Amino acid sequence: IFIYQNNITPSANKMIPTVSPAIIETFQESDLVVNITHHELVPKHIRLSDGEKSQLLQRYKLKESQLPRIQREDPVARYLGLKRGQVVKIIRRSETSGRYASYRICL
Amino acid sequence: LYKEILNVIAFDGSYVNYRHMALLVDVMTSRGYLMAITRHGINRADTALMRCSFEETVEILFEAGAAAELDDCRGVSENVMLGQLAPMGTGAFDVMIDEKLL
Amino acid sequence: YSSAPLRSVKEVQFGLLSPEEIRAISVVKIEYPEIMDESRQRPREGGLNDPKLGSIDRNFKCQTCGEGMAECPGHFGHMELAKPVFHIGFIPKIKKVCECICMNCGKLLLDETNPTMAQAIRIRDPKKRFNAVWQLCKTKMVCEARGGCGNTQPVVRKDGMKLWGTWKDAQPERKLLEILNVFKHISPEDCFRLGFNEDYARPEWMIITVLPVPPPQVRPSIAMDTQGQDDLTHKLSDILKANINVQKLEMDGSPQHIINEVEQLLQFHVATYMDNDIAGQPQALQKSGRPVKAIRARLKGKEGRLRGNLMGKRVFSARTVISGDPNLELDQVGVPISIAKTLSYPETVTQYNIHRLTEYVRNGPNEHPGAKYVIRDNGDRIDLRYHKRAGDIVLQYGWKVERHLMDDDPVLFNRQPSLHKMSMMAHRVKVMPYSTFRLNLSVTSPYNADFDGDEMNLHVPQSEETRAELSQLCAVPLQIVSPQSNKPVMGIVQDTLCGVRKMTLRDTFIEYEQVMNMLFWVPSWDGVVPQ
Amino acid sequence: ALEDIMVHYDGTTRNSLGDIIQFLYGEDGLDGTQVERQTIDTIPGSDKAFHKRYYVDLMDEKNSIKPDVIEYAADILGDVELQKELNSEYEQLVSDRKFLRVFVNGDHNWPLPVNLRRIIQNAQQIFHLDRAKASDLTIPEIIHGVRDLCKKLFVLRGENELIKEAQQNATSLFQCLVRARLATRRILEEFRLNRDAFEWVLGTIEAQFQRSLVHPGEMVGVIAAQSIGEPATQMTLNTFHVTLGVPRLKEILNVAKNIKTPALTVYLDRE
Amino acid sequence: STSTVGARRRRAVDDEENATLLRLGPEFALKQYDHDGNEHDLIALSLSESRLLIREALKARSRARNGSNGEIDDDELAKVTSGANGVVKKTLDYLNTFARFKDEETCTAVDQLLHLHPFEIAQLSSLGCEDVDEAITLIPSLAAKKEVLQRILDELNRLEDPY
Amino acid sequence: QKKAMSSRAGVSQVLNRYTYSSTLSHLRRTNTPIAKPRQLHNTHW
Amino acid sequence: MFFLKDLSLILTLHPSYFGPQMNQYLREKLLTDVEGTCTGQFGYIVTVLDGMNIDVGKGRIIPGSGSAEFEVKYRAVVWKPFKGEVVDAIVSNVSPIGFFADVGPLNVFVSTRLIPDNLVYNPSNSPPAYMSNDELITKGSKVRLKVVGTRTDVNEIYAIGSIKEDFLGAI
Amino acid sequence: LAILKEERTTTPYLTKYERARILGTRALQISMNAPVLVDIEGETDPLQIAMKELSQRKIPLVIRRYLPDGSYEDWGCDELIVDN
Amino acid sequence: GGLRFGEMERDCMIAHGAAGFLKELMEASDAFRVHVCGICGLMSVIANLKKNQFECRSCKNKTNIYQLHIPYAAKLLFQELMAMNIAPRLYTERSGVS
Ligand SMILES: [Zn+2]
Ligand SMILES: [Zn+2]
Ligand SMILES: [Zn+2]
Repeated sequence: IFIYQNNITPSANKMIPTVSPAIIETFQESDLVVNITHHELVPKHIRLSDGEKSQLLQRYKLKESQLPRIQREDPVARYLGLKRGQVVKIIRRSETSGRYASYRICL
Repeated sequence: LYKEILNVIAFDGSYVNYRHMALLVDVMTSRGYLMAITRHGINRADTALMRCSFEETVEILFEAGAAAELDDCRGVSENVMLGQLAPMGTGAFDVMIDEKLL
Repeated sequence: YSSAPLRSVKEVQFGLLSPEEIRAISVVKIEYPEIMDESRQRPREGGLNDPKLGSIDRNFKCQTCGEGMAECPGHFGHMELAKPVFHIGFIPKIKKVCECICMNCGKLLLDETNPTMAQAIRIRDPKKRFNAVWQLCKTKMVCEARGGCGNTQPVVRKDGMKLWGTWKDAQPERKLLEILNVFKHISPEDCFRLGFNEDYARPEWMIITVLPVPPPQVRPSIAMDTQGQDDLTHKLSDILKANINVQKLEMDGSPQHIINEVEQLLQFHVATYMDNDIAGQPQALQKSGRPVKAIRARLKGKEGRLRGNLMGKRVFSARTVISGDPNLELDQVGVPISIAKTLSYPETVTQYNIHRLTEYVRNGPNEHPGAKYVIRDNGDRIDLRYHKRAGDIVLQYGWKVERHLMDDDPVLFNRQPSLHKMSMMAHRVKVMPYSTFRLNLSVTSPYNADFDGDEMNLHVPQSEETRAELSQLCAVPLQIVSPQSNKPVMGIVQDTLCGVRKMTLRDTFIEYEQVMNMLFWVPSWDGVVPQ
Repeated sequence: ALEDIMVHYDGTTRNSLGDIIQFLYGEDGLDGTQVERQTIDTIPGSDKAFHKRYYVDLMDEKNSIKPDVIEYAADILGDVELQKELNSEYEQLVSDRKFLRVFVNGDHNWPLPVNLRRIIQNAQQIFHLDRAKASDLTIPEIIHGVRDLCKKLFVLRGENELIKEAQQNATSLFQCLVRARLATRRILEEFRLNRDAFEWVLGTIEAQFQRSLVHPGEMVGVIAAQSIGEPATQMTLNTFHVTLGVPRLKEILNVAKNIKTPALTVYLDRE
Repeated sequence: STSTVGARRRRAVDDEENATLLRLGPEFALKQYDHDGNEHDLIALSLSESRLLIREALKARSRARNGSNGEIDDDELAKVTSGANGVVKKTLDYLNTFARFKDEETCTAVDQLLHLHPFEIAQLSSLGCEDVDEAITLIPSLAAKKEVLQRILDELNRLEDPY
Repeated sequence: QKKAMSSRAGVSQVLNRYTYSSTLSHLRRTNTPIAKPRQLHNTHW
Repeated sequence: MFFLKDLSLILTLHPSYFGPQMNQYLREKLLTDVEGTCTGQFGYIVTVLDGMNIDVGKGRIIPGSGSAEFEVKYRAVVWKPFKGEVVDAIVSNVSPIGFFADVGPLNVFVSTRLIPDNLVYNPSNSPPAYMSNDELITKGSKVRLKVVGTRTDVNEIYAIGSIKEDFLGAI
Repeated sequence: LAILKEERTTTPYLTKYERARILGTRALQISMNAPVLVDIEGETDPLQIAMKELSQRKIPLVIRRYLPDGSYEDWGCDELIVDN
Repeated sequence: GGLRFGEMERDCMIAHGAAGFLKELMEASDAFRVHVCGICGLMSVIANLKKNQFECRSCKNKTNIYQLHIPYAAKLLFQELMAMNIAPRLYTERSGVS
């Protein structure tokens, strides 16, 4: 997790996915001054073991694609450091039931 | 997105129930980002006969016979176009005579 | 009745006609460009329309597959073009394909070898694959030698109905004729690499060799008792003629560079026929200025087949002028006798209603509580107003009778613009006099009508369930509480409202004489005058 | 854009692809028709006036149910085991009060299935209750009884947990409204319900609710689609009297990259 | 109509010739599919063995339906439990004037033995045979699937129920 | 006429005859080939 | 050659027959539509095994009218000749162009051109026969033939064949 | 496919659409000279006859409810509680 | 003529979940019996409705044939698409599953 101040070189970062299994992320400084999750509109998200996931799917009879998605370059997706294939349970307040439980897989 | 749409209905005195706006809001949102309710949106998802019944009608078919698309016929539209009962409430199931109980 | 098993479409497969198939299917060699006249004699020359295709004039004739006009869907014929042509709407892809494949050879321009290509090659999406691919191969123009012959690939551009490119000091311009051949060679795993399908639609078929000629029901003729021929039944002939001359220049003193000048014409008329609304203007008007509807014009949304004839069609229906009636239960709808005596309802004969039906039938189509058609098991119909056995007929359980709509028949009443679940509601029928649909006031705002001339459409259910479905979910009473704003959507309007106010004030008093005639008007009245 | 959206036999709102658009229609699985503007008591008012309403203290001369309300008012004063079920309860209501302040506005009026205000008013005269002679409910009768109710207000039905969770989830809000009107204090001091009445109100809340649930089949999309566009045909193209109304909705549905009025509201920091 | 338990999706011309090259229709592959959704070996039915399956069903049939010497004792069980279906009479006479056995055991035996790809195990049973040169000829699919089979061929005429 | 429909239809119509004030009106009519033009300008006084 | 294939059939049923013993009527109608049919696809449907436990499954009610649709899943005994297949039946008829034989529910015909030359068609003989240097064939006589080709027809599958090879002919 | 009479999850109540259509079907069924399982206590209009056939839960019919994935749940008209 | 049941009228019925009635686009308008091919899902079939003869040479069939009920406007939609060279195959059984 490198925290580049103004910007990294195009020659540089072109060396990230070059050391698997391990994985690396890049975060600009001026973009972490305020924790975005902290926002009013931002509801709480949550990761899911390939167990809690392989469950949601059986429990709802879903074909993975039929599940609401979330972007890899999504502000929150990055924050919790998701990956293509991981699921996320969102839990927010609802003026209809009190709390609703939605899920987004990360494409 | 919701808040903004709501404030557009509500700025007119008219009242609509959450569930409605929400559903719309949700449909635009779910595929990952902000899919617009336009020829360049929903009418561009993995939904051929269907999307063909709105805006790009013909080319939508052309590049459909081109890549040889297969249509479920799971869309309300397909069935209307076919003249079959569509999987809509009343048709979202089957009705069979139980000989045993008969 | 058709012995063949009855089924419903559970899947639709799209693709492009392989020339060999069109040939297969065709029942007409279609060589001549005229219609019929065996030298003025009316018939149908073995040349154009019906050289075995469908038919006109109420003549079973149609390759003995009889059926005459109604029952006989059309029958396709074909036409061997003199030289390969571009399918007007695919000209875009046909071009983007070449931009991605090499000529003189015919294979991809980026193999698993190129990394950025692997990726594109893994993108599972018949469309975004062929998308990402082209975004790559449109740059490299050297058939690098794996496969061989690095002949430089030209940069292609669109000029009207022809694809041309330059090979490079200073270029060298040539007009790509040739293409089809290259495509045919394109590898099978390659069709698939691009957005294709080896079975249903191979890249090559985007170019037409043998043209599929659609039959009469498609381009019907309209005689004036005198000629009368459809629009398409012309640009078929315009094409046919542009084909004839071509060939008769390739088997005679063929001035090889004065033929192409005549090939471009056929390419055009065939562009026309299917599409006649393009970039390179030349509207291609029919003698008179008339634009000439291209097949694709018949489809363009709204008015055009898809949105005009399928997502909505004219349909046992009636419409006239509304005026409200303050003495009709909320859910009723007064229908002018005239109309009830016109709209019928197929009620099968049953030992519960035989007695009443045999009466309604004798009554004839001109007495109101009557009927107008009796249909025996033998799929045939008796017209209750002519048949010499009009008043005769004694029914048979199982026969169906078409009776006049009667009081308490559920029917769909509506007023468009139909933007509500409530713009259409099922009402109890009440046959009444005078030429107008008489609806209740409180059921006014749902349709949003007034009586300054406003008209209303009425539809009549036809099955025993159709009706039920209309009364169990669309009945006006079920509609009183609107889901859109979780509150009712019909209240007390005008007079009734205005007055209900007055009548309420402490100052409003009524004496016995009237307090009685008032209690009488309440139908449910317990029959007890309150202290 | 919503044609093919319809509640499914499992209570999922999906389309012609099975793609789940909503796991429980409206985030509760309720049919708008059966819903009315109720007022969640708990939320509004002072901490002082709150307590004086739902608080019951059997271990106290001044904060106990006077034996003129209950039929065991004196034989109940001081019971430690009862004052505990009475805590579970009062401790709950407080969890609510703080959980509802979901609505940072404080506005306690919201659309909620099963109209409890009336449902009780029906008991009111069905058994003719006097604002004088005492009820006949064990404190367990009331408290325990409202818990057994919550158990039958089923929306989703699944056997497993993820489902059973959704159950509790998409319900909650209701339950709070439920407790709010079925706190021992109110149920006895406000609407003197007999033992009989209570068993009726309860039974009805339950029944009513079950009817108020959405029906799988409900062609939901076309519904909300219109429900939204309809109250739009009734607006003016004008943006007079920030870009709003007709053109705005337009602006939005288009997911415009350059709205006429962009503007942006920022609030100071806490202090 | 009446379709089998092999529902393939014929998506938009590949049915080679039928020969004793053991290339039976696609509807009779060595691997057909059971009604319960299981995999099951084809069902070879040499004559006589066929004559039994038939006689047995026509019987437990004329049972719940009431809930040259055999040429007759079979013509009767017919005009009662049969559509009343000439094809069967023929398939029964023929299957009874050529059946090579009589006892459900003598038939069990042949099978407990012979059991090659189903068609063979049957042809060998319903067709008289002496030499291998002969069997390998009237059953041209064998040839290299069993050295000159001769033993077995004998063991048949040895259990070849008398007539 | 010809392959020139690229003209304007409207010029010359079928004179009204429902009422007298109908006919007068019809003759004193103006057209304008196609939110601001439709307005009643001042100059219109 | 005889097989036991696991088929199924669909029958629509008018509401009239919605009595207490319905299972019964479907079953008996099943038989009227299967036992005796013939498709080149499935061959000769001749007999339905294990009647008693026939499978009906619940049937669905067609929307327009009232009938119920049942997918009856059974199992039966069938027989469909293959090319190159070898069997033997009783000679049925016999002309100048050859003779027809009957193997079960079938009739395979042998051409005077698909026999051994030294066997000529007999002129005035009763019943008309064929003479060999030693053999004599007529109606009655049993023949073992080889099915060269097969033609699928109406509700009957006929074929052709020869006895020009070895080990074929009378027995 | 399938789904035991057990582990059945859908509503034990009858959707307005189910009832509407059941009565629908059974109604025309009767008008098709079908056989009735009640006492036409003088009734003659099929939908009425069927409405009765409902209140006495003697309408031999089964609703095969489909799930988005493709599986189903069978329920008899007798079972299905008919609140509405 | 007859009053049109245009799109908007469609919509509503669909909102009502009035499945059958809406299906009844068919009974009150188009409807039509076309004969498809079990193989090349087309409206080719030469159905001489009497002597039963069905066929569809080119695909040379006389055995696997189906009859269907669709709105003639639609039958036309297809004939049209074909003459534009696109092939709307009509299949009576799902093979792709899901
Ligand atoms: Zn024809
Ligand atoms: Zn090359
Ligand atoms: Zn075909």
